Order: sequence, then C-alpha cells, then structure tokens
Amino acid sequence: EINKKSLEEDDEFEDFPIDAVTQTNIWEENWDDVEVDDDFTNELKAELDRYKRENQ
Amino acid sequence: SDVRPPHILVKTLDYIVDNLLTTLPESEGFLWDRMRSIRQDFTYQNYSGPEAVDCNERIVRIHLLILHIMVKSNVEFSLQQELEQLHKSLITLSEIYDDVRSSGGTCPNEAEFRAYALLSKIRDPQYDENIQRLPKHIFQDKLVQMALCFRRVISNSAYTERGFVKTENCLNFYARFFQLMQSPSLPLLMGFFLQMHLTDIRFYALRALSHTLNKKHKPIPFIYLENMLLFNNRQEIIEFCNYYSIEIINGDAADLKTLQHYSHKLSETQPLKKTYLTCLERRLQKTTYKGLINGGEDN
Amino acid sequence: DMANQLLDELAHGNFSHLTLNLSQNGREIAILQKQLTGFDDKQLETFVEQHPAMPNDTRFKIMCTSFLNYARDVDPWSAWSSSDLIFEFYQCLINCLINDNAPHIEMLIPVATRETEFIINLAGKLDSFHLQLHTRSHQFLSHISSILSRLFNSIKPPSSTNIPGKQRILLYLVNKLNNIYFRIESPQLCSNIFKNFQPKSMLAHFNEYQLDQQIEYRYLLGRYYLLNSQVHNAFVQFNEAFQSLLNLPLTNQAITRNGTRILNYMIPTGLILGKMVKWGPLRPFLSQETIDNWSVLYKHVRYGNIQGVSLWLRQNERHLCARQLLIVLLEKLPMVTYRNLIKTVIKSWTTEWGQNKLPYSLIERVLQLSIGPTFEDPGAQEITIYNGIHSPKNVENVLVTLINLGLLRANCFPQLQLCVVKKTTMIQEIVPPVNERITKMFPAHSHVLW
Repeated sequence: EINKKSLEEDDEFEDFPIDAVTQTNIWEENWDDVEVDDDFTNELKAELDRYKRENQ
Repeated sequence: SDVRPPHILVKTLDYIVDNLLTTLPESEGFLWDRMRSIRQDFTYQNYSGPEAVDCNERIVRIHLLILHIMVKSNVEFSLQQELEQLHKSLITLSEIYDDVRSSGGTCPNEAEFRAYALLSKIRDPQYDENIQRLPKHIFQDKLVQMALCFRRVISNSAYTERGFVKTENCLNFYARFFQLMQSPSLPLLMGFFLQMHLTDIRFYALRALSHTLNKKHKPIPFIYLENMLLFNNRQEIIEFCNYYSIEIINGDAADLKTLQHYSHKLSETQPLKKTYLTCLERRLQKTTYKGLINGGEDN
Repeated sequence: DMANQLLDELAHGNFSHLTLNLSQNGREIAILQKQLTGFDDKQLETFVEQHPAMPNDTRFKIMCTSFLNYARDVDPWSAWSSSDLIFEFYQCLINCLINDNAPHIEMLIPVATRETEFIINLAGKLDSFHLQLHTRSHQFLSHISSILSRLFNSIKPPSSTNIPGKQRILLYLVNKLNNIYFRIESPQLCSNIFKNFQPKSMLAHFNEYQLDQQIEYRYLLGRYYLLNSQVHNAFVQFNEAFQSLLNLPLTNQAITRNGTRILNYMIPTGLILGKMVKWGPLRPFLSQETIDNWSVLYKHVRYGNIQGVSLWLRQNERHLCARQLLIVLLEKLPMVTYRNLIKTVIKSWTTEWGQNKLPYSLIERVLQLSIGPTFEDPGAQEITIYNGIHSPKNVENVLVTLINLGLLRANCFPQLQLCVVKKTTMIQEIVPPVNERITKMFPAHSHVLW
C-alpha cells in the first residue's frame, strides 16, 4: 500500500540542444472507409440476423 | 473576547447533532450561525487538528441535510449562503487533507468529502484534474467513483452559460443520472447534493430530445416525460412547462417543438425554484438525522 | 588574494566564476571561504561596497555580498544544508535583471539562465524528498516560480537590429515557469503567463523564436488546453509540435524522447476527435508495447466495443491518471465508440437490408452486447466508473446525444419506440465522418498565434 500523490516527472521535456520539409502525414486518411473481418462485428451481424428472424 | 478550545467546540457540535437537528426546518438560521461560529473559532486559533477536521466534516454533512430539508419545506432560507458555507467548509477540508498528506499522515473520511467536493462544481474540470492526482485508494473509493460517474453522466456539450467553454463529445446521460439517483447504493447526502441540478439536467434532456423529433411530430404524453425526468407528479411537469414556455395540449401532453430557449437560464425571470426527489425523501424518513451526520470514522 | 580578484572580475562584469555549481569553480570557492571565514558577515558587505570599479547600484552590491556569504558559509557536503544561501543568492541574482538598464544585464542574463537550471534541479530534488526533509510540499519550486514570475513581469518590449537580452530569454522563461507550474500540483497559473506572453514579446512572429522552445511551448499549451477538456485546441498544438519536432533533422536522444512525450498526449487526443495514427512514422519514438496497447484501444473504439474501452481504460488507469488522461478519455471516447457501433448496425440493417426504421429493442440488444454487464447486473462486486456510466436500457438517450452531437442523422419517436433514418444506400449520408463533424461543432483558435 501507499499514500503518495500521482504525477509524471518524465513528462517534462529534456534539455534544448538547438543553440521546411514538414509535409509528413501521420494520420490514417480513411480508417472509416476500410473494412476488415472482425469477430465482434460478425457477432453484431449475427444478433441482427437473430432479431430479424425472431420477428416475422 | 475569548475563544473556545477544541474539545468544547466538539462538545457543542455534539449537542447540535444529538439534540437540535430535530428542530431543523425552522431553526435553520440559528444552526447556520452556530456552525459558522464553530468553524471560525477553529481558524482564529490557527488549529487544524483532528477536532477541526471532524467538526468541518460533520458541518458539511449537516449543510447537505439542510439543503434537502429546506428545499422540501415552505420555510424561507437563503440558498446561496447555505451553499457558500458548504463550499467554505469543503475548501478548508481539502487544504487540511493536503497538509496532512504532505506530512505523511492520513484522514479516514477524506474520500467522502473528496466526493462531496467533486459534486459542488459539477461541470468545473479542475476538480477532475485534481482528483486524478490523489492516491489510488482515494480515487477508487465507492463515493469518488459514483461522484465521477455523476460528473460524466451530467456533462453536456450544449450547456450554455456566460463564461462557460463547451467541450466535445459529452454524454448528456439524463437517463443514467435518474437511474443512479434511484439506486440504493447512492449515499443519501450525495443525493441531497445532486438534487441541486434537477432543473438544468431536465431542461437539457428535454431540449436534446426535442431536437430529434420530426416537424409535426405529435406532443409527448405527460407520463412518459414524468418517467423520463423522474418528476414527482403532474404539478411539477406543469410548472416546469409553464416556466420554460412549453405548450401543454389537452393537459395530458407537451408539444416539445415549442421549447425555444438559448439557455436553461432565462434572462428576464428568476430561476425556477429548487426541487427534490420522492425516493430520497422516503429514504430520509426511514433513517435518523443523527445517523446520517455521524456516519463516518473517528478522528 | 582571491576575494579582490573575484570582486574585480564581477565589477568589470566578466562573471566567469559567478556560479553555484561546484563542479566547475569549486576550487575558487574552496579558497574564498577561508579568507572569508575570518571576516565577519557584517564586515564583508561594506567590503564589497568599498571595492573599486563597483557600479553605484544597491542591488548589484547586495548580490555580490550575497555571493560572498554563499562562498563563506556554503557546505559542499550537502546542497540541502546550504539551500538558504543558494536561494537567497539566486533571488538577489534574478532581481538584478528587473531594471532594464541595470549594470551588466547583457552579460548577466547568460549567468541567470545557467544558474536557473541548477536551482530548478535542486529545488525539484528537494521537494521530491520533502517528507524525509520535513519540508512543505513543493516548497522550493514554488519559491522559484514566484521569483521567475516577478522576472517575467519585469519584461517589456519598449537601431532595430539587436534584441535585448531579456527579450531573447523570454520564451525560455515562459517554458521554464510553465513546466514548474505543471511540476507543482497547480498548472492553472499557466494561463496568466500565456495570455501575457505575446504582449511581452518584441519579436514579430513566433517562428523567430528557437524551434525547440517553440515545440516545448506548444507541448505545454496543448497539455494546458487538455487539462480544460478543450480537446481540439490541444490537438492542433500537439500535432503542430510533433510536426515541428519531425522536420528537425537532428536526431539526439533528447529529441526522440521529447517526441515520445508529445506522442503520449497526441495519440489519445486524436482518438477523441476520431483521428487515427499511422504507426510506421511513429515507430522510432515508441516501443512495440506502447503501439500494441494503443492499438488494442484503437480496435475497441473502431469496432464499437464499450466494455472494451472501459476495461482498457481500467488496465491503464494509474498511468493515465498520472497524465490526466483517464477522465477525459473516459468521458469523450464512448460517443465515438457508440457512433461506430450504431454505424455498423445501421449499414447492415438499412443499406444492406433496406430497413428504414429500427426498433429500440434491437439497439437495446446490440447495446447489451457492446456494453457488457452493468454494476446492477449479476456477478458484479463493486460500483465503478467502468460499470456505472453506460447502460443498455438507455437506447433513446444514446440515440439523442448521438443525434445532437451531429454524428448521426435520424429521428426518434418515443411512443413508437423506434428510430428512423434516411432511406439510402450510402452510409456516409446517415453517419457522416466523425472528425469533420466534431471539428465543425468545435473549431480551434489560430494555428500560429503570430
């Protein structure tokens, strides 16, 4: 057990040694568009199917 | 002239808690004064010992109780001063807690009043910044946890008020709020404290709901809305609709498309009177004031 | 004689041996104390005054006398045992820079910056062991911050070729001060420094300041914004800072580490805004563990699994708390998640099967699957921020907030107990791209302040 406060010392920037090709993309343009097989999704779809079947 | 030592302060508070809470609806001013005096006499001595902690804690509890007792009653009282004293006691409590901690010491009821603290400025983010800093054992306490739940559930991205910066992706979970309020797991004082937001919660719930309805949608029945906003009875929904200029059709339903207000705060009217929830009243009636106020560990 | 030699050096403004750091200049200090030791504390001060070539300034003299005191009393064996001397001196030093036309300011500023780094480190160290030293929490760093804040106040803009020394160090001071503020439990006080920054700066554009200082500044500002749940505002800053860091060709370890530090906050912030990160570019600054972690979270959000997000936040609770990331995520992620969950349902249900209206019961079941057991449900042993907030039963509410947030285009009918959507084949018509919507609803300030 311990009663110490929570804070991150490491977060503080290290020392400055200093004394425009900045066009780099780091974000996925279209996560949303991309479709891939997944267990959860299929589970959902399964449930949808069940519901549909149950009410006819 | 002179200043009462801690022990007789504690004794006085004991008297109050043991004998005088029964007389509360009417004897509020008196008690308010006494409690304030007790609080002051401590700071005049520059005394932050366990007695001070205890006394302020119990005082905070009392204020929480009084809020409910008063709101329910037709007796005259100032809300702002009650809240004010509440706030003061809370801040002094916080600082004491901090001091004790930095000195390698512990307060047994800190979690509870950390929670209460969390409930006082429900939309103020600094209270979230703060609470994340406290030790695991405090952060993971049932009370702080529930407090946090409430804070999340209450957040709205649409909350409009002068000097308030709206933030993204807020839940606005009125449903869960009312569900939590009805839980047997919710400590009563907390509920009392939370009741202060019923009107705004309800307003934004109603507006949000309205925004989703199609033009020419039929008005919503009273029963539904009463359930949605856990109104006590028809009178409340009537009064509520009246206040916010929501047209009432057939005395059975409210046409929500008529709800046209920038904010929950009306510019040319004084705020709708505070209210309460029946369940919490009923719960109150099944316990003792003394029990509620003394419901903590010893210092 | 050492004393007079020093006093000469100082008088003339060389300041080669005017330092607290005993790595360098330790020997001189060792020598001075003894010459100094015989001398009374009171006697020495006049001594300083009586010395020739001494500027006619009370502060400068006070500072010199202070330093002498330090040299005389300092205990090398312990920085703590001689903290008073150190801090008093530092104080004196700093308030020798208040007056803009003070003696030797230009040759004094560089001394102040070097000593500052030393005194901050010391203060920090001391505070960390406050319990053991029986000192107040953040007692020293606080004092430092006060001093530096006074200094910050003293700064004002009023040939046009060369900037005054104070002006050159202004940005450096800002970042130092703010870092201290975050180091102390209360970082709100930053706001005062931020808003007063521009007014104090001579320089036309922000670009004119050193790049590293820029990046740190943006980092801090972003963190500050995030502390206030102003997500977008924080995001822009983070992203700007990391880009600036990237384009910096030099690859020192410090660089990469700082990069990581930024990434820590940027990754989360983006996710709230519905922005995802291509890992390749970030591979150099992040361990595989990190990537994998953030990845599992990404999956959770993407495929609309609330319980997942909850359990994830839970596993990483403490660390997250350490950065003030727990609450904001806890609050702000669920809607993006809900969006995806519903979007998935809608696409299959309407676009694929041409069903225009979905009954609440359906969404109820789906929500059950996504949310998992609630504290009220069997097998629960506790009420928590992971089983308290989200419930399957509140279908309408989630629909409502989704709609109001502008992440879903639909109409609900409480009496019918079904939601209605636009009969279409294109899903993006009914569930627009999240980031654009969110940002639309919550725009950011100017990207570059100047």
